[PDB]
This record gives sequence, C-alpha cells and structure tokens, in this order.
Amino acid sequence: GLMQFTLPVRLCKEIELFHFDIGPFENMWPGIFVYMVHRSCGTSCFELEKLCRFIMSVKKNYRRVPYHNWKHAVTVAHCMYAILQNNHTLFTDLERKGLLIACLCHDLDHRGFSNSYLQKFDHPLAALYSTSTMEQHHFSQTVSILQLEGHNIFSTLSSSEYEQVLEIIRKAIIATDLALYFGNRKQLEEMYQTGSLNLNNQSHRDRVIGLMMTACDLCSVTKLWPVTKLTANDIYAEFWAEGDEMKKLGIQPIPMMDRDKKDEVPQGQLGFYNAVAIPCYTTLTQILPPTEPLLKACRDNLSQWEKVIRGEE
Ligand SMILES: CCc1ncc(C)c2nc(CCc3nc(N4CCCC4)nn3C)nn12
Ligand SMILES: [Mg+2]
Ligand SMILES: [Zn+2]
Repeated sequence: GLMQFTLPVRLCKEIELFHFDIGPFENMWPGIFVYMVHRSCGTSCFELEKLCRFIMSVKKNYRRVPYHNWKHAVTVAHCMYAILQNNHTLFTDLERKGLLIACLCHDLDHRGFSNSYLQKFDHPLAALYSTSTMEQHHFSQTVSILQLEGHNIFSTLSSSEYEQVLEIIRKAIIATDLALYFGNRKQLEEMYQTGSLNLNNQSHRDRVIGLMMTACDLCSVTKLWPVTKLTANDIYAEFWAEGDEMKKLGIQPIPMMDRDKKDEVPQGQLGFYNAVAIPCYTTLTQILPPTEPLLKACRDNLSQWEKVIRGEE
C-alpha cells in the first residue's frame, strides 16, 4: 500500500530514456517491470500479490531461445513505457494498464520459429490459426495465465472494462505480426497526410496502438550501437536455426535464414532499416512527436551498419 519500488540511481534515471538496456541481471527484470507499471499506471492498478504472481507465470512460459525470450518481453515493455511516459495525456487508464501487459505477454511460449516455418512443418498451431499463427498463440497463452488461480490482475475492472482491456491486448499482440505492419503503416501514412487521422475514431487508435507495438517490438534498432550489434547476433542465431530446419524439410531457406550468407548480414540490416525500421519510427514520430528519439537512434544505427559495410568497423 505504502510500498514503492525504487531502482538504483543510474537505472532510476536511465529507465526514462528510450535507449535504456535492462541489463544482464535476470532477477532485476521483474522489479523493473513493476517499477514501470507503478509510474505509468499508478501503484493501485494491480494488487501487487497478483501482479508478482502473473509476472512470474509469464516468465516461466517464455522459453530459453536466443532472441524471443523473457529479456525481449521486458525490453519491448520498457520501450512501451518510454512511449507512454512521453505522451502522458493521449492514453486512457485501461490503455496504460493493457499495453504494458500486452508487451510482456506479446511473444509468450515462442519456439524460435516464424509463422512460415510452423506452416511448412505443418505444426498443429498452423491448423488452429491459419494467419498470425504464433501471435494468436501468444494471446491464447495470455488468457490462460490470466485464468490461473490468483493471477487475474484485472479482477477489479467491470465486466465491460475487463472485455475492453482483453480486446486492447488481443489487437496489440496481433499487431506484432510484422506481415500486418506494412499495410497498417501505409494506412496511417495516408490518414496523417490527408488530415483524416482522428484519435476519437476507435479504429484509428487501434492502428496507432498497432504501430507503437511494432516500434516497441523492433526497439533493438534504437539502442546504443553495442546493444544493437549484439542483439543482431541473437536474432540471426534463431533465423539460421530456422534455416537449418528448412533445409531438413527439403526447402532452401530465404537468405535471411541461411547461415551460408553470414557475409551479407550488413546489407540485410540496411534493407531492414530502409524497408521496415525507418518507415516505422518516421510514421510513429509524425503521429507522436515526442517519440522522435527512436527515429533518431534508428538513423544512428543505420549509419553504423553503413560503416560496417565500408570496412570502417
Ligand atoms: C522483426 C525482424 C527483425 N527485427 C530486428 C532486426 C535487427 C532484424 N534483422 C532482421 C533480418 C534482416 C535481414 N537480414 C538479411 N540477410 C542476412 C544476410 C542475407 C540476408 N536480410 N534481411 C531482410 N530481421 N529483424
Ligand atoms: Mg512475435
Ligand atoms: Zn517480439
């Protein structure tokens, strides 16, 4: 009730910045998350006992894969926190509650494989969920954990507030399917420019929350260069394992997933910043001016990938 979470001074300060790294101390990650909910949402959003038990069940249902792990979940939630704190007055009480939870839960029980590989392997999830296969799974795992005895952190919301929050979380999690992102950003691009973007239109909020989700999910490209470069090693460690598995099914993987194209990583990173990252943070900054530090950090890391291609590092 009177029990604030504090962080050591360097974290207490650096956690407010977009580029904050949550560090290698796994055991501090829960407290970092609780700290961020408490400042973002207030100390009264969740019963602490329930929140702690929910965080620990979420943790247990992330797998020890090189990239889509518990560290990624808490990274994507810290970026959402940064966005929320810098756009204080644009979001509802329920949106602040829901989105930090959505981000912690967005990759629950990920196996290190793309929706594509699940479809070619003919994994059972691919017959339960024909598109956004893993993302429909992540949402389903969220609801499961919320239904555990003692884990309903939303148990004080009205019957209809509860339904609104689970609907924000579902759309938020589905929007992390990067196949949906391209169309979502194109439509936001058009509506912003033609002046039709309206934050009272619920379907517009949805789009804008979807772009925030993609921005948070891609936030490794917005870190200090050494964080960005070492996270790319984890990202390709999964992709290349998937490439291996594709070759086991008799299928040439795409170059992104072929470890025989190690040499081309720098140029693949350029494609990705140009096709995906920069456009994402550009459109995000237009709609939400105070997120510009994500665009500016992303541009910095593109320029570092340019330097790598030129032998300069
Ligand atoms: C959400 C996906 C994602 N989030 C963050 C990051 C940093 C990220 N990087 C990549 C791979 C990008 C890429 N690599 C290649 N290569 C490598 C050598 C030949 C082809 N092609 N492409 C397009 N995805 N990704
Ligand atoms: Mg995902
Ligand atoms: Zn993710």
